[PDB]
Amino acid sequence: NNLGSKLLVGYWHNFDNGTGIIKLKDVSPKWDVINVSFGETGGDRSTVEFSPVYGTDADFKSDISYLKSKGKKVVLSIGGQNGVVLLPDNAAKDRFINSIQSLIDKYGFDGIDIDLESGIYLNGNDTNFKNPTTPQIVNLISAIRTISDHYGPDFLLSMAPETAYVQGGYSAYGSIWGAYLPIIYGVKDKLTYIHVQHYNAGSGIGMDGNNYNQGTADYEVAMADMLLHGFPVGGNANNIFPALRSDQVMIGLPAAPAAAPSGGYISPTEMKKALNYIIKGVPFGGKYKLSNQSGYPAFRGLMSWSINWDAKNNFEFSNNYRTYFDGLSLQK
Ligand SMILES: [Zn+2]
Ligand SMILES: [Zn+2]
Ligand SMILES: [Zn+2]
Ligand SMILES: [Zn+2]
Repeated sequence: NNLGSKLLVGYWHNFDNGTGIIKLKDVSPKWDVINVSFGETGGDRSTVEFSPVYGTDADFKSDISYLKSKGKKVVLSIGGQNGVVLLPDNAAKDRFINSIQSLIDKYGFDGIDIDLESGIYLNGNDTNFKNPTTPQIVNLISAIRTISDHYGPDFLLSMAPETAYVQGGYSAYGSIWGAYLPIIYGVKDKLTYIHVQHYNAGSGIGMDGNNYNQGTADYEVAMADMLLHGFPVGGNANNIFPALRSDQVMIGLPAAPAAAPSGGYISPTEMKKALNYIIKGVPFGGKYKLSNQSGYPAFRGLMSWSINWDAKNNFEFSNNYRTYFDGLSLQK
């Protein structure tokens, strides 16, 4: 896929929410991947649809080809308030698969991003993340594998679940708690990276059993470390969720305070402390102790909601973190 080792992945508003529309060619080159937000659904909650917020279909395709020629990736994100996906059975699953492939074919997207919240949860008795039994989860995994298999090894697959669905699995396994764990595990060989939303999250319990507060360096390290290292699920020491490759692990952050109205924004100064600890093993006097002393140098980078918020906030996120990653001189 020719993706770099330290990425900035930015969500791109296919809409004007007050922050304005940025045409694709006007997006800062500091973003490596652009997650077009969002493919949406109608009555049947399964047929995904997408139309460019500006200009014609042909021109949007051309814009995407241009970006791709510059080494960027353009990914279709599925989710948002108007992108609820429900796959209770095979019929629904097929509408989903076919509609997504049609959109990828039409616009030349490099892959898809799963940003689903509503609709995802574990049924009773669904107890094993390696072998899920909830139809929504089973069918989403199947659809994702089918789509990725359709496009081959270069297909880009990402996802942006909220913490309850991933790290929350440390506390409970059922309902929304840990509900993305089977999805992640089920598609791990196809997964390019996961960027959990470390925002609008309140607090989170680390693998050390301690509580950490969103928007702090300790919290960022504690939450990422769970995917970098793996962790016991639902208080069961014998049910360990395995580590992902470090190059599959990113952290999702708000570009500006207002990009996450319930909190989660962290200053670049504090975030760089977290990054230096995660990547280089260099501590910063925090309470959280990293699982691997020497660090996880192949940690993949940062995601942000969003490109549009970033541009409205003096490009603080993109400028700070591009410089940080560009300045790394990792040896190994
Ligand atoms: Zn939410
Ligand atoms: Zn096929
Ligand atoms: Zn949300
Ligand atoms: Zn260990």
